[PDB]
Amino acid sequence: PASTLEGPSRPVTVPLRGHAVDLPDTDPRVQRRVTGWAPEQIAVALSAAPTSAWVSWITGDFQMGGAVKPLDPGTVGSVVRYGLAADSLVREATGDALVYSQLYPFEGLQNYTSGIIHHVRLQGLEPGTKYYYQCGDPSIPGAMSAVHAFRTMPAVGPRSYPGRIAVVGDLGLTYNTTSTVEHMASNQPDLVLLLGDVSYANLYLTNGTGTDCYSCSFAKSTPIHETYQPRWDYWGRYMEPVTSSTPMMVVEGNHEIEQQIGNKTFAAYSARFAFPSMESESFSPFYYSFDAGGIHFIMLAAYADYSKSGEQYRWLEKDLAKVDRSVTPWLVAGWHAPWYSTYKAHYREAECMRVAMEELLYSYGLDIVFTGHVHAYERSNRVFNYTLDPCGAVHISVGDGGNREKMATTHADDPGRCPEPMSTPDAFMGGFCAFNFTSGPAAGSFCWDRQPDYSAYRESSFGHGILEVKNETHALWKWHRNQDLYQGAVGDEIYIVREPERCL
Ligand SMILES: *[C@@H]1O[C@H](CO)[C@@H](O[C@@H]2O[C@H](CO)[C@@H](O)[C@H](O)[C@H]2NC(C)=O)[C@H](O)[C@H]1NC(C)=O
Ligand SMILES: *[C@@H]1O[C@H](CO)[C@@H](O)[C@H](O)[C@H]1NC(C)=O
Ligand SMILES: *[C@@H]1O[C@H](CO)[C@@H](O)[C@H](O)[C@H]1NC(C)=O
Ligand SMILES: *[C@@H]1O[C@H](CO)[C@@H](O)[C@H](O)[C@H]1NC(C)=O
Ligand SMILES: *[C@@H]1O[C@H](CO)[C@@H](O)[C@H](O)[C@H]1NC(C)=O
Ligand SMILES: *[C@@H]1O[C@H](CO)[C@@H](O)[C@H](O)[C@H]1NC(C)=O
Ligand SMILES: [Fe+3]
Ligand SMILES: [Fe+3]
Repeated sequence: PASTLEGPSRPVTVPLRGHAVDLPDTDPRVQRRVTGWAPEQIAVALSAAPTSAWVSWITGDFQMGGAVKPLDPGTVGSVVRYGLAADSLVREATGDALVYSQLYPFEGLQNYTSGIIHHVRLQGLEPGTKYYYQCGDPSIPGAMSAVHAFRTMPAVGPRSYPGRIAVVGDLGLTYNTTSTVEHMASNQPDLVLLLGDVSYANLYLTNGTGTDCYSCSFAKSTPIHETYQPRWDYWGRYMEPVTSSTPMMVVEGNHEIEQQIGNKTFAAYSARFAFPSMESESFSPFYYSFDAGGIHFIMLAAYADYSKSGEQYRWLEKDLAKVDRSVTPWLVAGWHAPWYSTYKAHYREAECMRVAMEELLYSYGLDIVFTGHVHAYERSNRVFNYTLDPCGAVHISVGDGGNREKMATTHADDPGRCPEPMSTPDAFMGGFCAFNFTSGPAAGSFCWDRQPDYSAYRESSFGHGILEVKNETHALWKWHRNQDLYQGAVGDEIYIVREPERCL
């Protein structure tokens, strides 16, 4: 495959090629397969260091409709027994239980409240080591899970890396999602990054009717942007074969906003997943950091204040200042909204985040950015501030996970498709920062009239990516399209080569 060491490649656009259908609530993989308080939706997450990890799960069925009565989380304990062999779970950790609700005070809308969610942090783990575990409440008969196992990240060091890191976004829960996940699992990743837009529960009215496009269908006829929270539970149940054995790090996208009573947002996202918020001192579910071998990962919030005056930015400055490149040679970031996508969908939508944060990240030698949000695949050439730059990060966007919303197919540079600038900014975060270019081929315009030179590859197909960091300077990136099922199929592949003596 090619290498970034060669400089930028001439842009490639894959010519455009069905329907994407949500899994029904009759699918056996989304049905409740346990009873009483037995654990379901079991998921592992990393802590900030390889020597610790989170185990999470839910006990009890949710409640949808009628007079929901939130469960008392104190009625079911939070216990993980673990050890180095399946028959010797001699260590114990205890954790926290909580519930969340999704409440709408409008006639005809239905309410929701969850089962009891549990989060337990395992401490004192060996890096690179397989741990067996059971979770649940031993004091309740039948309320302990089956034995599962996961492997911690390798120790932090310049020649110590997880073998394969899967990268996906905007999964939703369609049959195309199952293809994405089946492709990914067959590549046996050591770690999964989910770059926002998880269940797409907000494509449903509270009465269970879904659409491919909420604005198109329900915006003018509903008092709020509704959700059907059971889609989250279906998603967690479907994903358990992956999450119970492979650590998954999630960061929020716009579909997690899910505004409800009293302006409350992100309830399901903030409650359902474990994040290394305390350990990375972000103290926020929306952004955080962690090490996986010699890679320092930063997950940033496109949907929390990212301005230079804000708390996330101050945290990010502190987090970057602590990075020691002789210990973690790689610096990799993920967030939901791409900064350099060339599709019409969400074109320049997160520009204010780029203007706020790009220079800081460039000054610290950010190597790679992963995003979702755009329902297509794109890889940029090394770029900084809309300029090809040998020290600029590679920006890769894999928001093509298979949800039921339309694929991004039109490009902003397509004839007649350049959007009106005032229509582009994210309305949730506000501001407008997307001015016409002042230099380069597109100077004086809002869009190019051809594929921008900082776009290396773009293709409107569903899929997932795998990152194989090899050593201090080389990493192999491969993106796999869902419609290819033959052994070894690869849609896009590149060696990302860092040059720290040049750039830092
Ligand atoms: C870091 O990893 C890269 C990729 O595996 C190494 O580059 C390869 O080295 C082998 C043996 O010399 C060659 O056959 C390959 O063609 C190289 N691939 C590329 C893209 O360059 C590199 O040698 C490693 N560097 C160190 C210090 O270990
Ligand atoms: C849903 O919860 C809201 C807020 O508590 C409440 O106003 C409303 O009556 C509830 N709806 C139903 C059908 O109970
Ligand atoms: C989604 O899955 C369906 C059914 O398997 C398939 O026909 C369709 O081509 C897939 N969509 C894309 C964009 O690959
Ligand atoms: C849900 O409510 C919408 C709008 O009132 C309605 O059009 C739709 O048919 C309802 N779905 C069900 C299953 O009742
Ligand atoms: C990015 O490009 C614009 C226009 O050239 C420039 O005004 C701005 O200062 C640049 N931002 C940087 C270098 O951070
Ligand atoms: C910016 O570029 C667009 C075309 O892409 C053009 O229509 C518009 O007038 C320009 N605005 C300014 C202030 O130059
Ligand atoms: Fe999405
Ligand atoms: Fe999105």
